[PDB]
Amino acid sequence: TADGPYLVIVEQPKQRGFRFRYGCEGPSHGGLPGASSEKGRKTYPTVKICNYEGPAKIEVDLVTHSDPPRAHAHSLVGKQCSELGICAVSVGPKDMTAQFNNLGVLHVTKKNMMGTMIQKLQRQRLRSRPQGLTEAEQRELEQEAKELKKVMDLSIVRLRFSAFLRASDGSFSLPLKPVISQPIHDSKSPGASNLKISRMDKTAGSVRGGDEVYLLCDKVQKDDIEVRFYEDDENGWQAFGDFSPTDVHKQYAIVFRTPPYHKMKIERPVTVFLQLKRKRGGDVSDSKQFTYYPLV
Amino acid sequence: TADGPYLVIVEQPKQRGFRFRYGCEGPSHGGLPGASSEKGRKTYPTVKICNYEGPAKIEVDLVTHSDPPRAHAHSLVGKQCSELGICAVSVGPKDMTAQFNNLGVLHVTKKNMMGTMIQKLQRQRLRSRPQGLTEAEQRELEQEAKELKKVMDLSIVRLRFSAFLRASDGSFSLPLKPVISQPIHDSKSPGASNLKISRMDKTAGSVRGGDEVYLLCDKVQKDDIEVRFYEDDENGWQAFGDFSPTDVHKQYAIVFRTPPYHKMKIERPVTVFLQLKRKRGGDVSDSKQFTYYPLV
DNA sequence: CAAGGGGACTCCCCCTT
DNA sequence: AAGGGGGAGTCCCCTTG
Repeated sequence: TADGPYLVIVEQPKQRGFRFRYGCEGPSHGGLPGASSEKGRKTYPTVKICNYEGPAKIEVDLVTHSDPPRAHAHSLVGKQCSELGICAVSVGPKDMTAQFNNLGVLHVTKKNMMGTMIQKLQRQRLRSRPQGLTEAEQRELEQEAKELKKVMDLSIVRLRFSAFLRASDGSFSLPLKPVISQPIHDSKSPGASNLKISRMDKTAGSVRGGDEVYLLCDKVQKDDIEVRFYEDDENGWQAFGDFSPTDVHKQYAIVFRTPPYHKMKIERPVTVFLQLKRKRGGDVSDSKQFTYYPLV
Repeated sequence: TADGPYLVIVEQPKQRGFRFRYGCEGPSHGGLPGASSEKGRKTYPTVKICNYEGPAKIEVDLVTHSDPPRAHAHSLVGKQCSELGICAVSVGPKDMTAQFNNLGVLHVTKKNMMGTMIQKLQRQRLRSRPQGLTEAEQRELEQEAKELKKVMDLSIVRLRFSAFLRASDGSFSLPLKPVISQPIHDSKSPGASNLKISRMDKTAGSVRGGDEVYLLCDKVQKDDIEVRFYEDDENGWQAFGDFSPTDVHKQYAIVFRTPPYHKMKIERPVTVFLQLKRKRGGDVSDSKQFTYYPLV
C-alpha cells in the first residue's frame, strides 16, 4: 500500500508550452511553469512529501520519455541547480511542499550530445567504484551512450523528483520513492504542438453544407490536418471539411467548404462543434461551435 | 545607340523569384529563368551582339547592386562556368544571341566571404602584374575586401555580360561595352518579397463599408502594411482597410473592415480596386477588384 | 538524377517589464 | 537584466519527372 512516506506531484509541469534553450541563447529566458499557469496567475511545478513532517531535500533532474527512466542529455539550469543538471531544494519541517519556479532546460547540441552524455554516465557510475574506472567499463560506458544517442528524443523530457529525508545525523541520507512527471514537449521543436483556431470567417451555415469558411490557425502541415465536425452526446456524428492541401494556405489558414449535417429537414437550428484533427495523429484543436440552419 | 558593336539584353533575368543556393544544398537546383518565364513556356536570360556578325565570346559574372559595379562575393555555377564564377559562351557567325539556361548563384557563407572575396580580387588584379604581387598591394587588396564586406548586399546581385569579338589571330581579344542587367533578389532572403493576394473571403460590400474581409497573403509586416482601395482615374479616390496589427494573423492573413466609398447614394454598383501597400515602402500587391453596392 | 520546394537545428536578436 | 517572442543563417532534406 501507500503506508510509508512518499512524494507526490502537487502541480505538474506544462506538457506543451515550454521552450528549451540552447547554451548560446541565455540562462535567463523564463522558468518551466505549471500545467495551471496563466499570464497573470503563474504556477510552477510543485511536489509534496506526505506521511512525514521534518527536514527533507528534494532534487529534480531530466530523464527520458521512455518508461525505463534513464538520465537525459539535457540539463536543468537555474538558481537552485548543479552543473550536472540536478536541482535541489530543502523543505522545512512545517511546509513539506517544494515549488520549482526557476527551472530551465539547456538544449544539448547534436555535436555535443555524446561527450555531454558520457560525462553524466561517468558521474553516475563513478560512486559504484570511487577510486577509478576500468578501460573495459569505459569502452562499455561509451557503448550505452552510443545506443542511447540513436533513440533519444531531444524534444521530450520528464522531471524526476528524488526526495531525501534528513536523518538524526544531519545527513539527508534517507531515500523516498522517485516520482516521474508527465512528458514535457519542446515548444520550439518539430510541430505536433497545440492546434489552435485563431478565428474563422463564418460560424454558421445551412444544413446542406458546401459553405466556404476561411479558418485562421497555428501552423498545420497540409499533410496532417482535417476539420472534424462532431456532436459528442448524440452517439458521435462526425464529418469533415472539404479541402485540398492547396486550400491550406502557408500552413496558417484553411479555406474549406462545410460538410452537410447528418439529418436534413431539421425544424430549427442545430449547434455542432468543429475542430482541427491530425488524421495521422489524434490530437485536436480547442473546438468552436457552428450552427446549421434549416432549408429555404 | 553607339554606332560601334554593342551587347543588348534580349531577355532580362527574373528580378523576383530566384533562390540563391549555398554550397551544401546542391548544384542542380534549377536555372536562373527569364523575366518572361512561365511553368509551361520557360525563358532564360538572353543577350545579343548587334552591329556585328562573326565568332564571339560572351561571359557573365555577378556584380554588386551598387551602381559602381564591383565583383560580388557570390559565384555563378553551371555547365558553362569557371570556378571563379565566370560563365562563357560562344556565338557562331550566324547566330549572335547567347542564351544562359543553366545559371545558378552559389551563396557565400559569412565565415567564408572575405577569403572568397580576396580570391576573386587576386584573380582580377594578378593579370595587371602576372608574375607576382607586392605585400603592399596585398595589404591594400585586403583593404578593398574589408570595406566591401561592410556594405555588400548578399540578397541582391546583377548579371554582367562582357562580350568579346574574336580577332583575325584566333584570340577572342576584342572587348565590347559591358552590359549590366537589372537587380536579382534572393527569394529565400529576408523579407522584401512580392506582396501577393492569395484569396479573400469577400469581393463585395455596401457603399457604407465596415464589412469584414479575411484576406490571405504572402508574409507581411504587421506595422507597415495597409489595404489601399483606390480608383484608377487620377481623381485619386483612395481609402484604407480598418484593422489593428492584432488583426494581421501570423503575417499570412489580414482580417479587416472595408472602408466606405467616397460617394454614397449611387444607384448602380461601382467597381474599385484594392491592393496591399507597404506604407513604409511603396511596393504594391497585384490589385483585385471590389464591388460597392447601393443602400436598402 | 534535374527542377523545384519546404522545414528543421543552432543562434541571434526584439519587445516588454 | 528577467521573461517572453520571432527572425535570421546555413543546412538537410521532401515533392513530381
